[PDB]
Amino acid sequence: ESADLRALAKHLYDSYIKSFPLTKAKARAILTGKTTDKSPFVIYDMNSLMMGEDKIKFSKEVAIRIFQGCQFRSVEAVQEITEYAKSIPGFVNLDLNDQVTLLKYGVHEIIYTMLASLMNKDGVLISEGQGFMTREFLKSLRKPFGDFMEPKFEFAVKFNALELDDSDLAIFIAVIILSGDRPGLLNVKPIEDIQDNLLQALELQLKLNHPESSQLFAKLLQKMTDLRQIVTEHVQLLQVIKKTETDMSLHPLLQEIYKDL
Ligand SMILES: CC1(COc2ccc(CC3=[SH]C(=O)NC3=O)cc2)CCCCC1
Repeated sequence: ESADLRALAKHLYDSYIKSFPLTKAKARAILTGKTTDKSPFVIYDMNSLMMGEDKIKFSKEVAIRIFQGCQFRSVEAVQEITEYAKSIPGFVNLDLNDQVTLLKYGVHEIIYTMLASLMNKDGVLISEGQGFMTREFLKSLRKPFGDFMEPKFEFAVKFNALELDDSDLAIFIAVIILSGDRPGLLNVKPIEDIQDNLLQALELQLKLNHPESSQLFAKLLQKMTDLRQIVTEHVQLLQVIKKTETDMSLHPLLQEIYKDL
């Protein structure tokens, strides 16, 4: 019955809002500076970056500070995602070692999915939207850290072209966690039973919310290829900073879900 799917769709969107402080709705409202009830401070070089603290709650180089921000932002999102994931029906019932494995492997694909909500083609919101750092300022950093964000902007523009809203994303990111082809899953079939369910919810949720978009379902499922390549590119980048920056700490949670290859 499609009516139970809808009850599932509503439950997830509700836990989504409850787990993530900055929705896509709030982000698009900040970004279209026609809604100027709260406008972002814009960082665009190092001058802007320095004044961004006379204004915003924010000798140790800048590209690394930039990056250990992106680091501890990633910690932030992982804890919001694991909280969101507990709320997915059946997920907390699963073998504990497999809870950990869906999370290990689904979380980064989910940071970059949601990173798109914060993104347009010129930059990305910062500190839960108070600030907005340009895409070029990012591109300009010290020669290694000078391109880590660049494949996110690449995916985000093409992903944001589908124009999903949060009530669509909440079901999509659930599908991502509940994959079943993650490495090392002891019992995968109950995982596939839940995802069959999430897929059905997602399919009819897109069908009802975007009824002029033939096969948005097929086209949204394809973008899962782009997340996998973002994650690999990122882990490769990550290793170069390790060696060419032996003074560069990394958070052990991030360090923990990063078991490479
Ligand atoms: C991480 C962003 C936005 O979110 C940020 C928040 C804060 C800082 C700066 C910080 S956070 C800290 O603990 N110390 C700092 O110097 C940087 C970024 C999203 C991903 C793309 C790059 C930017």
